[PDB]
Amino acid sequence: VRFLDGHTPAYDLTYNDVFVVPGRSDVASRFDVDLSTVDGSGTTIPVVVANMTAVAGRRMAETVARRGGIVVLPQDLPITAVSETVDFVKSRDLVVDTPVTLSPEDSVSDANALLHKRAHGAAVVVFEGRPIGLVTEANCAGVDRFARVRDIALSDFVTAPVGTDPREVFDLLEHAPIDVAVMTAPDGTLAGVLTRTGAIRAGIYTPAVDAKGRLRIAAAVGINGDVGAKAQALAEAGADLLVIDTAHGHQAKMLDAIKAVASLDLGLPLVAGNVVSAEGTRDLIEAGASIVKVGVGPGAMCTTRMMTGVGRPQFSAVVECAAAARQLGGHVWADGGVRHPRDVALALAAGASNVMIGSWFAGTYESPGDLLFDRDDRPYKESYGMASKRAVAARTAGDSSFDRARKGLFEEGISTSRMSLDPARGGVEDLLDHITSGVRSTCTYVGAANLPELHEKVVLGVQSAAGFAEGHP
Amino acid sequence: VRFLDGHTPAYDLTYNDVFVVPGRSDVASRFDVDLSTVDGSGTTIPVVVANMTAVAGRRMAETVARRGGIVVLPQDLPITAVSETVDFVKSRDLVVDTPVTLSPEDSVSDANALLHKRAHGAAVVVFEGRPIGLVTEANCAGVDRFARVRDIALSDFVTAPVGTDPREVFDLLEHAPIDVAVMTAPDGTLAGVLTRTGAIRAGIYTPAVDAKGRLRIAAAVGINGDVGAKAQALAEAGADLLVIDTAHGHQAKMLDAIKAVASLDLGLPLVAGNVVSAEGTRDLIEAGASIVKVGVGPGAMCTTRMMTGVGRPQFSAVVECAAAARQLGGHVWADGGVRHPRDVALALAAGASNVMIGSWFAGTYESPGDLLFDRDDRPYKESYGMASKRAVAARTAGDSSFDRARKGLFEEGISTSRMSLDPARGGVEDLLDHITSGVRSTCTYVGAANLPELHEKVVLGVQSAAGFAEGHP
Amino acid sequence: VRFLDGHTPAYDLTYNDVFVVPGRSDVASRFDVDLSTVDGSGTTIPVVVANMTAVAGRRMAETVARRGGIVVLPQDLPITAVSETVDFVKSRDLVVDTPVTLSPEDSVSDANALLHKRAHGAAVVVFEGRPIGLVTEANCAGVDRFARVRDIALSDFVTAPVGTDPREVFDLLEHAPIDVAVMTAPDGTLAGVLTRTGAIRAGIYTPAVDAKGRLRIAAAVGINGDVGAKAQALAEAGADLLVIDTAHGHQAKMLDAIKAVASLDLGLPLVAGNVVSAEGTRDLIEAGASIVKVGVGPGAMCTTRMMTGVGRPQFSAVVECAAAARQLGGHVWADGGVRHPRDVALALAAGASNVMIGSWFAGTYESPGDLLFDRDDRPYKESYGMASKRAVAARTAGDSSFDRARKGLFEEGISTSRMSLDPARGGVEDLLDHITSGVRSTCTYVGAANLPELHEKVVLGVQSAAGFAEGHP
Ligand SMILES: Nc1ncnc2c1ncn2[C@@H]1O[C@H](COP(=O)(O)OP(=O)(O)OP(=O)(O)O)[C@@H](O)[C@H]1O
Ligand SMILES: Nc1ncnc2c1ncn2[C@@H]1O[C@H](COP(=O)(O)OP(=O)(O)OP(=O)(O)O)[C@@H](O)[C@H]1O
Ligand SMILES: Nc1ncnc2c1ncn2[C@@H]1O[C@H](COP(=O)(O)OP(=O)(O)OP(=O)(O)O)[C@@H](O)[C@H]1O
Ligand SMILES: Nc1nc2c(ncn2[C@@H]2O[C@H](COP(=O)(O)O)[C@@H](O)[C@H]2O)c(=O)[nH]1
Ligand SMILES: Nc1nc2c(ncn2[C@@H]2O[C@H](COP(=O)(O)O)[C@@H](O)[C@H]2O)c(=O)[nH]1
Ligand SMILES: Nc1nc2c(ncn2[C@@H]2O[C@H](COP(=O)(O)O)[C@@H](O)[C@H]2O)c(=O)[nH]1
Repeated sequence: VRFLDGHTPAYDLTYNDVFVVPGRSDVASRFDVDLSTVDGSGTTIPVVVANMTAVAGRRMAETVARRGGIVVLPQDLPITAVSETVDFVKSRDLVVDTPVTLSPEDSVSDANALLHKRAHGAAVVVFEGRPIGLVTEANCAGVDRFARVRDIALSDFVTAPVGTDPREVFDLLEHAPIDVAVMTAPDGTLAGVLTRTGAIRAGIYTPAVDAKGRLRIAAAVGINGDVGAKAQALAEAGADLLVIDTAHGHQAKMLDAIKAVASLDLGLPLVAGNVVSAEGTRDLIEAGASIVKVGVGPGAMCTTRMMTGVGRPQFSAVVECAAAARQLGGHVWADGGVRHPRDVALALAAGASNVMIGSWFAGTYESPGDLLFDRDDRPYKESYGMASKRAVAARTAGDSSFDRARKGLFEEGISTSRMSLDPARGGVEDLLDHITSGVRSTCTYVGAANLPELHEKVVLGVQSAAGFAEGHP
Repeated sequence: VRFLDGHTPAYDLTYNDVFVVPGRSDVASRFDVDLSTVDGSGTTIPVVVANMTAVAGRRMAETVARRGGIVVLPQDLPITAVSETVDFVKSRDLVVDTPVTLSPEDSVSDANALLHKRAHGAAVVVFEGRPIGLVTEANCAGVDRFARVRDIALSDFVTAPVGTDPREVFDLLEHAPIDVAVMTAPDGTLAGVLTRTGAIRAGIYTPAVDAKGRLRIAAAVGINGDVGAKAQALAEAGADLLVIDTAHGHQAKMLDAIKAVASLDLGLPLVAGNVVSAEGTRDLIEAGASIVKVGVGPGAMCTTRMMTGVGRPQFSAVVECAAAARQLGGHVWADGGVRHPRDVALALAAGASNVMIGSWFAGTYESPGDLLFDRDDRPYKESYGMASKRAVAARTAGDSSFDRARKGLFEEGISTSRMSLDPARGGVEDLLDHITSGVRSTCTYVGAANLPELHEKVVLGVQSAAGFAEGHP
Repeated sequence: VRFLDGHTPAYDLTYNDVFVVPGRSDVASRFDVDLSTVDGSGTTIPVVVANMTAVAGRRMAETVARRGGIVVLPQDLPITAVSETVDFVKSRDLVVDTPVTLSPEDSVSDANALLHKRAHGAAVVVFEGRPIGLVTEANCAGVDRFARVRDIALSDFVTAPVGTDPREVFDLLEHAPIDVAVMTAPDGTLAGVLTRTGAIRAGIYTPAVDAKGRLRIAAAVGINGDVGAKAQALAEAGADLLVIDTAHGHQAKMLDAIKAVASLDLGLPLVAGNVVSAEGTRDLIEAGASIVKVGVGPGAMCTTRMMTGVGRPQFSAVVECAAAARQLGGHVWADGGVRHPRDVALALAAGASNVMIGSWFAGTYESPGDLLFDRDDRPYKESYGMASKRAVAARTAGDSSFDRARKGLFEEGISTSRMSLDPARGGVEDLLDHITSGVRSTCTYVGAANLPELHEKVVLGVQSAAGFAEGHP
């Protein structure tokens, strides 16, 4: 990357320290920019969801993959749950979404709870697999909390067979009272739902699919235990990408795990991390990793800085590591500390092929945690860290229960953070709109038609603390 | 521009980052400074009101031009509404101001709401075009909300013929209970009003007038659609200056827009923006722009930094762009981020010929928005951005409503900020006093007698965060 | 009235002091109760809107009369304004309501301000008298404040010819996105609007109409000046009922005013007030009033108690005055202090034929005042008193500016109180539902099929401060 003349500070830079200078541009429209990645992940937008139990679930995996991202399932997820999750995602339709379903005998109180597991604003009542009506949050108000859903359900709703073009479904919903269109399978049973915004998004985002045309999903593994056997099972379970994840990636045990997995010739892209140095990036690639995950310190759930003083300002870390990886034909994932679209854009400008987002996506309907409301009625969800699941552990074979608590005494605890939902647009797809709208706008400011040109053409500069505060928050 | 020895930071500077070192001065008085601009705008003070619907209305256009500034009508204002505004502004008196007018049959409730559209402190009751009385906020207190204006109006007020010397009107109002002089035409109809402060300001500010002696006014146009026809239409409506405005000015579609307008030979100064680089300043001037508008990021309504990471600290943007425009015989407007008089002074010191002020002026009586009151009953008004009216858009001809919603999903939203009024001096002329009083003081401290001498003689320095904290807020 | 054995307190009673004891009832449902009054007012529900400028506007007069009440126009309204209000009200349809109308050239900012003049939730865009679309508050969000109505209007709306059965119009709106049906005259122009609730209300409420089938309206007159001439003009302007109104009704000047209006033999029912004594009730009836208005002290804008110590608890006042009026074949209106449906029910149980409501109805969309919002955006409007418009004043002939201020020094000021709108249901018709629903339930609890039977069969008891606190607020 190029920095403005004289911008060579005596410190490393975070996302807040830098800005992009616009260049001469012939890229007319935001939609002229190609946001697809070149690192082999298969993502059509530069967004990866972090391997965190607070974020990476079956609903998140489905929703983000349909919009071109990919979700890394958290490590130490039992292999039966992995295969169960993979089969669910890869059986999802590429356009039509999976709705919340209700029994006619479910209570209004139960319906109010389940409605916010998706962003559709309505749930479908099903009897013998067939949709019989729609349930909205409005129908649940002013009625007996334990009245049956059969009573308040709306019988009249827009329906269309699955496979109908999004533009047509969009037109059917124009004068509908409810913005949900129930999609019917060939035999008349429930296929899914498509909303007007969901139909628009189908003509904006390209789904991230495997060779069979099914949604992409990824899995992560720690460097403890038998890493080759675990990675092999994940591959056999259907994962399209593997992530070898640990807190300190520049470590002998991580180099072993990469070689053990690379030697199995699984044929999937191999991500490994995390490191913040060019030396660590090189060693991990030479061990057989095609993609290096970068980030030690910036994570929202990461207390490494205050515990150990170890860390690195993320933007500087991504610049040095992406340069090192590109010299060797590899790629870099910017992992941790992403709070705003500009963070994604700056990480791509810095040379990352993909940006990994964790805590930000906990504050969405589709994240696995329960929807909560703080003192001020504001909706939120809690993000929490993976703790010891990212740490190196000695062999617990033949471990006294004394030793179990001995090793547990020093191990990092699970910290918590409140992630509030946008009171208007609380779905993860709204944040993808947020993110990709910003990055597309960055490319038009830079003069780039795609992500490769963004990193090639970007001009960057450094600002003081008052510099970041320019504009509107 | 000269900086103190060794002040060569490794970053770009905002207005907060710099200060002016006083020089040796023989400039005797604040009033001996000449604030006229040399850029062909015609302003006699370096103040331009931004092309924003939240600020640039006809009341603002009249009031600012009479005091030497100029207002840029926002782009996409219908041409018929442009013509009414220009005709209203150019029919105003150069000394006497247009008051709020009331019918005798208006309700006290309506009168009370209309009083704050101006800063005179009284509205004039009119019958067949002639003044019959004055209405004040105090006359509206304690009366029935729907009593008629005729019952609370004062029939005793100071009156004088239009053209009376401001000095004499000032003396006629010395012992008047109401500080409003009602000015009449020879046939007795209302010509306007003049307060004691308005009489003082006539001897301080030079109106910005056209060749025919009528108040100056500008109009903005976006680079979408037919820019040439729109620009010509604005010229025929009577615009004294054209502003070709877009968020990213350094792109092909702007360069072609400037050329299409320049080749029509409309005979008006052409402004184009926004850019923040020397390369952009040169490319806009080469395409035919006479003035370059500078500012990407600093706008109080601008979310570009947080959305895209794109932007540049405004002070460094102006220094680099003013130098580039000067070598080509051009000029630079400093657009965005002005909150205090020092920002205007520093922008001029950096080499700008003129300073475009936006959201700050929304918090005035004369701005188009309604006067609001917060939880503490403080008066304020909402500023809001122009949003997609500054953005590039592909041709929308024959677009389906699906395609309309598609492009609409990613378009910039209208952000909102609250601009509080000074509970004492809430008129835009009070801000103009504030702004120009400080810019005149800056020149006396520097030793300059005019705006060019300010840029030539200024010595600047860089400070830390604590450096700005010195003094009083 | 009958009181429980031993309930003979040594004090007079407010509405909070008494409770109704259920009796044995054969009344099937609320709808079997006949709520029409027998005092000659013509109301079909026992609701009269007070003669107060904060409440009794033309929109209130139309809305309340269509639902069976009547509105008393405030005294001292110029006779020309009286005539226009009567003509407007008497030209309204008995079923279809008058909507808020907008031009396509109106601003969005003016649109959502005019929307709250009615409870429909939509305004009708009119082009040459023909309905071309609807504007909702949702359409005003997210667009430029000064955009035109043309840009946000919805061209799709349910329409039907005026005179269509309310049940049919109700069905046409079942699946409509907007709950407003645009009613058209045979030539296609806008006849009015009807909502699903508006159609329902047409089957519950009987419009209060004159002999020609036009909506009823009343007007008030003070006892100063030439009362006979004032009352004659109000009758010729079309008033269906006259209210002679003064703070202290038991005085010689009021008795003279009644005899002067009675001797004109205008043929209209004559209300006179206010008194709280049996002797006052008899003297006003014997002077020629057919209805005595009862209430000194309880009005929400009334500061009589704190200024003078004069006043009477309203329940005992009504009980004593209704009984005295009954012996002379007259009727009593309960004027002042109504805050809840219970107060209406208790006033009727006490023997009032009608209940006058003031400040409570100021907190509705249809009241004349502007809609306001407090610190928390909670909607409200201000109610204010009529003050000196209810007071005796000597002839102002030969009044020096000194004499005007002498009499104004002791004049009653205009008291103010904030009446909050119910955030769910802000129209006055929803309060009519609230009021008449409770009064109908009171009748079924007492076993009465109508208002006379309510007063004949009711059993009352007295409670302490803790007794009122029973139940839910
Ligand atoms: N057997 C398991 N052991 C440990 N963690 C599990 C197991 N099964 C699921 N999880 C975790 O529980 C969370 C819930 O995700 P999961 O995929 O089960 O569903 P989801 O996306 O929340 O959707 P739904 O609400 O429909 O179940 C995730 O963090 C997942 O990793
Ligand atoms: N026809 C129109 N279409 C869109 N915007 C308009 C139109 N007419 C005016 N505006 C906008 O409305 C705002 C106020 O315009 P106007 O000319 O009324 O100014 P003003 O000073 O507020 O005048 P006044 O207060 O006397 O009505 C400005 O933002 C202007 O751009
Ligand atoms: N000429 C007048 N003098 C004094 N008070 C008046 C006069 N005309 C109307 N009012 C008062 O103004 C209030 C509103 O009256 P009305 O509803 O007729 O006004 P409007 O302006 O036609 O209504 P809207 O706000 O619905 O347009 C009432 O309190 C009424 O008594
Ligand atoms: N130190 C630490 N880092 C964590 C933990 N859980 C996740 N992380 C890191 O933080 C990243 C997410 O960053 P975020 O998007 O929340 O800023 C993860 O991808 C991972 O690299 C944890 O418990 N401790
Ligand atoms: N990005 C962006 N810039 C805006 C918007 N509205 C106005 N601006 C810019 O900000 C300037 C005004 O800045 P202000 O004086 O309000 O800080 C305008 O002249 C224009 O250049 C908007 O919605 N978005
Ligand atoms: N003392 C007094 N009574 C008033 C005033 N305005 C209205 N009233 C009385 O109060 C009644 C309304 O009572 P409310 O329904 O507001 O409690 C009116 O009908 C009238 O009798 C005022 O300013 N002073």
